Amino acid sequence: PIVQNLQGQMVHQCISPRTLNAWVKVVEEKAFSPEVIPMFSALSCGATPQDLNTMLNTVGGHQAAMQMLKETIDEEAAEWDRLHPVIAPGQMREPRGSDIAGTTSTLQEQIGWMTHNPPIPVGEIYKRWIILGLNKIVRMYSPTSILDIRQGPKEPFRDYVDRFYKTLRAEQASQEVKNAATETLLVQNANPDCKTILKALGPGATLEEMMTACQ
Amino acid sequence: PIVQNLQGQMVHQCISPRTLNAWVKVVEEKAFSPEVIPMFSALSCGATPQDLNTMLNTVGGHQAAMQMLKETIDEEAAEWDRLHPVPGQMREPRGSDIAGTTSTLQEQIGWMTHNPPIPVGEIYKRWIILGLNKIVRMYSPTSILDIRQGPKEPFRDYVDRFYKTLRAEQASQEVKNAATETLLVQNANPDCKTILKALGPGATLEEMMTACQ
Amino acid sequence: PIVQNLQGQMVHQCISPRTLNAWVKVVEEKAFSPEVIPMFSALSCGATPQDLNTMLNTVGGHQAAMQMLKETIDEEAAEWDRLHPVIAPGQMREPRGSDIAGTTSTLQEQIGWMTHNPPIPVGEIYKRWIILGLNKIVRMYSPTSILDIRQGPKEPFRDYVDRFYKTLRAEQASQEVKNAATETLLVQNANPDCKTILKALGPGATLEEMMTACQ
Amino acid sequence: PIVQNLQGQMVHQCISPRTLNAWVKVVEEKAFSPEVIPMFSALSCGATPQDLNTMLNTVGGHQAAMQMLKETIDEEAAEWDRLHPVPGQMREPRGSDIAGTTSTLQEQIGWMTHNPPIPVGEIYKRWIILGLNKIVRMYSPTSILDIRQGPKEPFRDYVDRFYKTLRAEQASQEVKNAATETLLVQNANPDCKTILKALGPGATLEEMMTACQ
Amino acid sequence: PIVQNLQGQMVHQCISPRTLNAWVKVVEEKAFSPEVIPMFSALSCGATPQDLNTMLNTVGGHQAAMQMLKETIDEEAAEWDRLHPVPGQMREPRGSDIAGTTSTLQEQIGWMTHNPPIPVGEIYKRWIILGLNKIVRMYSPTSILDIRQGPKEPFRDYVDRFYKTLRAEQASQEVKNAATETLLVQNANPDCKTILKALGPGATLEEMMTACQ
Amino acid sequence: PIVQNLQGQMVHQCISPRTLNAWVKVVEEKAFSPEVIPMFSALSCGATPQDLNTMLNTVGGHQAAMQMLKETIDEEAAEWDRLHPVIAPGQMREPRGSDIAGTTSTLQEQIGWMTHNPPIPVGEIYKRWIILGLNKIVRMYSPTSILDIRQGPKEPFRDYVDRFYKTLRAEQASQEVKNAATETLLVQNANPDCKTILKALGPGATLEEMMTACQ
Ligand SMILES: [Cl-]
Ligand SMILES: [Cl-]
Ligand SMILES: [Cl-]
Ligand SMILES: [Cl-]
Ligand SMILES: [Cl-]
Ligand SMILES: [Cl-]
Ligand SMILES: [Cl-]
Ligand SMILES: [Cl-]
Ligand SMILES: [Cl-]
Ligand SMILES: [Cl-]
Ligand SMILES: [Cl-]
Ligand SMILES: [Cl-]
Ligand SMILES: [Cl-]
Ligand SMILES: [Cl-]
Ligand SMILES: [Cl-]
Ligand SMILES: [Cl-]
Ligand SMILES: [Cl-]
Ligand SMILES: [Cl-]
Ligand SMILES: [Cl-]
Ligand SMILES: [Cl-]
Ligand SMILES: [Cl-]
Ligand SMILES: [Cl-]
Ligand SMILES: [Cl-]
Ligand SMILES: [Cl-]
Ligand SMILES: [Cl-]
Ligand SMILES: [Cl-]
Ligand SMILES: [Cl-]
Ligand SMILES: [Cl-]
Ligand SMILES: [Cl-]
Ligand SMILES: [Cl-]
Ligand SMILES: [Cl-]
Ligand SMILES: [Cl-]
Ligand SMILES: [Cl-]
Ligand SMILES: [Cl-]
Ligand SMILES: [Cl-]
Ligand SMILES: [Cl-]
Repeated sequence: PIVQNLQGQMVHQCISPRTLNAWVKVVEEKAFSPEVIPMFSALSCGATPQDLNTMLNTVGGHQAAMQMLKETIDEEAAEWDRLHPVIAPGQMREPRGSDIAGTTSTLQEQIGWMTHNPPIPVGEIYKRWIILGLNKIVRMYSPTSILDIRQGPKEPFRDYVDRFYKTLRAEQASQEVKNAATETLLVQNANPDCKTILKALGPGATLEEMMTACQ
Repeated sequence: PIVQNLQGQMVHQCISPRTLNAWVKVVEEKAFSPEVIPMFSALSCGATPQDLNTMLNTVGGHQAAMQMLKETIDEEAAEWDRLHPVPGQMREPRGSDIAGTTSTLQEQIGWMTHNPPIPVGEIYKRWIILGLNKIVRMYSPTSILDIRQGPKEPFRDYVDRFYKTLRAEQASQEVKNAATETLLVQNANPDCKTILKALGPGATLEEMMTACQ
Repeated sequence: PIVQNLQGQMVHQCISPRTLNAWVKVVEEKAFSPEVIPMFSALSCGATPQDLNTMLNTVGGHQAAMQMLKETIDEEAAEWDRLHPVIAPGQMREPRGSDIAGTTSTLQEQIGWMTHNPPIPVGEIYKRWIILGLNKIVRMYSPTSILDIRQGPKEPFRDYVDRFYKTLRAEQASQEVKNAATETLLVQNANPDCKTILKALGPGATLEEMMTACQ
Repeated sequence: PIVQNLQGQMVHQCISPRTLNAWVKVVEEKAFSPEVIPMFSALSCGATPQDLNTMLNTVGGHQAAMQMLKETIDEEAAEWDRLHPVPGQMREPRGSDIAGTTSTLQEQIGWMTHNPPIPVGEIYKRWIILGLNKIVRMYSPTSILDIRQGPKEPFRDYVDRFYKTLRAEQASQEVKNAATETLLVQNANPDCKTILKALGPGATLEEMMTACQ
Repeated sequence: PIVQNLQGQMVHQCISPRTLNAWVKVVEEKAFSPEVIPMFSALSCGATPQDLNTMLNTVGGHQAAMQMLKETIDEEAAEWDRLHPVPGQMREPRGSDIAGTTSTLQEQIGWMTHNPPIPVGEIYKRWIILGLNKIVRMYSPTSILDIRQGPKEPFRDYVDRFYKTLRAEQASQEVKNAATETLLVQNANPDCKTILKALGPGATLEEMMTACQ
Repeated sequence: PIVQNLQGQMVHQCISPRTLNAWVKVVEEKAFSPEVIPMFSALSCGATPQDLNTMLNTVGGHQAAMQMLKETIDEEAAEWDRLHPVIAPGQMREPRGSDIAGTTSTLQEQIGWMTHNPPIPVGEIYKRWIILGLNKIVRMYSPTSILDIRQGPKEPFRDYVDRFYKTLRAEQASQEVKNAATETLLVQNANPDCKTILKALGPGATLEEMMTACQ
């Protein structure tokens, strides 16, 4: 990554063994459960494109996912090139999409862009592309559709709501989209005894109020 | 977070793998037992709003709780906006800026390291902990009225259950100290209750626990 | 905690994940065995009152103990207020007992007292109160009285002495008090075959000499 | 390794216990699965040739692989020597100097921190990774031609096996993207193959995986 | 401990959780096996007397041993006092000051960082290690005279037991090297003893172990 | 160890708990398998003689080995004394063999030699002696001779080669010595079906070529 030294300059630092292992382990244990994405983002704080490729490439298995991600990255890189078409001796060159993705750029080139004044934040740009690709994989690999999340006849309302919002989260539902699904489905698919209670609360009931009423 | 480096300057630092994993593991093992809140607060020492959202978002499962929390945050942001309406100069934070959803990391650092600081990390953390406390209370399984000492239950074990329940119900510290002379005695088993009655008013918890040992 | 930076000033530092987990784990594993107190003291090196409350509050369970500790702290805070009764714009205010205990003072107020010249060491004062309370809990929760520690007919003298001084330690026995109990009980409650041997050594026998003689 | 300290200077640092153990554990658990190579590269960030030899030498077992690697290193050193023939002044590195067997740590630091640097650590690492890639390929157990979707095998699981095998066989990224329209369809089971045929040319992998879900 | 910071100054640092846990775990797993002493010494690198008492006091159990240690410390403190009788100026340490029971941390730092230093941490550690060595010897279960090679016991295994026992009995290094020609042969089984006799005097341990392999 | 500070001076640093435990654990788990030596060397980076003795002395068990190592060290120290026979107030004294081995020298004496201009690298000299002794122990404790490594009738050629070069490594075989053993034994002791294949490749076949041909 790039970190700040004591002088106040942004300098390169090796990716740590703890960072490397943490990312490998979370994929091993959680695959593409939705909470892996914020973990990838946090573990890749300050990452160069090289560091981002290191993290992706240290994943063994899930190679269908990793190949889909490459295809998403190539699409995003192709769009970058469409909007930013691109040498003076000793001067900074403009990055291509594949430079941002770390496959045609050197580490020192990446550092130069990231620490430039103003910076070309190739690490942040690449990370956005990766997360776009990971979000498609999370959505693709969700085992449940929200329409099939119905409360069981003896299922605690709390457990049903957990499934409902887990499923919705895997869908990358906006707050707009998440609120539409709740309004359309949450009460309507609660079990009969809980459903009558929630209707009395009205459309303005908070989730907290609904969960208290059906406990 | 924003921490002071070894030279005296306040600088941004990445959240560490250790911090990230500690928070995930605490929720996995303890869910929303009350002691998870002080752990969240300490693990988020110096957090920017971005760091706080990272910690919340790295939790898998418990999405009913996480959605209630989001709703609490939105209420607090709306109250912030009600009290604080809004080249190269610094903008005032709205509620969604404090909550990290409409503000950038560099903007959050700008507010936090401003002179004087706008401590958006601390403000957001207060909102989050307000929401976590409501979750703790909702997921508290027992009322203090149903914690009664079993006929052969050691008084120490009963007192442990009583004050565990009280903490999850989030009785004030005053009610915790006051229940020592009222409800704690009333729900003791007959043999110990007779002993506690003889102690008279004003017995400390230590004195009650010694007397029913 | 408060640590020294490279300039030589005492500055605040976040409590570490390793510190936080170490304290939680030792209570989980050892409860109020006597050696937990020196571990609490060492893990709270340089702690602010806020850090001390964090450590106590991260304990789940043992809430009888934690409530007894609160009562001890309130007593000590009440005595502080009795001896130190207590605003100029921009100036340091004198701490109340509840300020030392971290419930009515801010972190920046605590730092100001701790780093003042001369310091008001509110962290050290509060820690003393906590350890006073923990010592009462260790003593209360000891399963054995020293009068019931007698050497078994086939028990190795070493194992008996281990039980004897474990029990005495839980009692918070002074060195004065610890020596009186040894003189009163250790030989007198050794088993007959070992007891005759130790009497011959006389009252000046070291423990080492007694343990060698009864092996 | 050679890293920049908190003041801006490039200095030698001991390889850490954490780095040492991570590398040993990765080989123990994964042997020469392809993802071990990027892990070796990152764990050897900033390595001197001495550090690289330390990491290789701390591996127990797999000595057939380690001997093949030594032979690959010797070939690369010979090609280096073919292209680069050789008081108080700095000497030029031979292949065995780059590989750390005839050069001292202080000489390696001298080359790496020279202006301009002779990056013997990076050169040696390239040779090593060339040798590790040959080991990965040799120890690849299956040909891509034998990865065929089972009649009830989920298409996702088959695609995982297909691209795992392709990676171990070290098909180029072009061949990986090209096989999506050719071999991946051909080795699908009849039911999914009919679906993929109807998709027409140009289907992305995501589109194929959705279609056979 | 007192350590030098990254700038060159000797400063106090808190004992770390890692150090604290390592010491507790070593005693839990190994009790007073002889190799625990060098581990205690290294883990207490730079320790103040306060740190040394922390490490000793964090041990649970083994209180017979800990009481013997206290008695040894008191003897050493008394000998110190016998040899060293005692506004804003520095006071001389008594034995109980060196042992950390009557001195404050700031006083201990004052002595240790004085010019010239009064190294109370090192002095106390010597006393402690003197006491730990006596505990190691007392808890040594076997005499070297009872370590004899079994009729089918590999000579290497017998030599391991012999020198483990010798270390716990704390034979000098001279006696360890001298026993190679005397007791080690005498307690070997008949078949190996005949071989060792033929080797003649002056055989190294390596030569004896090869000969009885 | 001795590490560089920010000024650029070589200063003493305490050996770390992680270093201490790593060395103890690798001996517990691996004994004197050949790869333990490079681990000892790496874990003792920058070590003083005191640190080297700490590492050796924290090993419990294997005391036959540890005593052999002492004998090797004493031999090397005796040779040092033979080549370097050895006080001015406040001046550096020349180290004896036992000073290099850390038994007659203080830590501050060792630091003075190691950080002198020019340095007397007593830590590096001692480490060489220790590794010489450990190499003799690795060789002594190898369970197999290379002459007994023959390929099984159903054993994969890869597994046979692994055993062959493991055994050779434990022998401390040079590259010269290692190549002579391969030329003498590797094909000659391959099983019949694999042996005919390798002979056709000729004496210039790489190992890679031999392993491909017999898979
Ligand atoms: Cl690390
Ligand atoms: Cl994210
Ligand atoms: Cl790769
Ligand atoms: Cl690169
Ligand atoms: Cl840009
Ligand atoms: Cl609920
Ligand atoms: Cl970390
Ligand atoms: Cl809190
Ligand atoms: Cl998220
Ligand atoms: Cl953000
Ligand atoms: Cl404000
Ligand atoms: Cl009790
Ligand atoms: Cl930590
Ligand atoms: Cl204490
Ligand atoms: Cl709390
Ligand atoms: Cl506070
Ligand atoms: Cl005061
Ligand atoms: Cl004994
Ligand atoms: Cl480390
Ligand atoms: Cl790579
Ligand atoms: Cl090696
Ligand atoms: Cl070297
Ligand atoms: Cl070059
Ligand atoms: Cl799919
Ligand atoms: Cl630590
Ligand atoms: Cl020692
Ligand atoms: Cl204690
Ligand atoms: Cl003290
Ligand atoms: Cl002195
Ligand atoms: Cl042997
Ligand atoms: Cl450490
Ligand atoms: Cl080596
Ligand atoms: Cl020792
Ligand atoms: Cl020493
Ligand atoms: Cl020399
Ligand atoms: Cl093969």
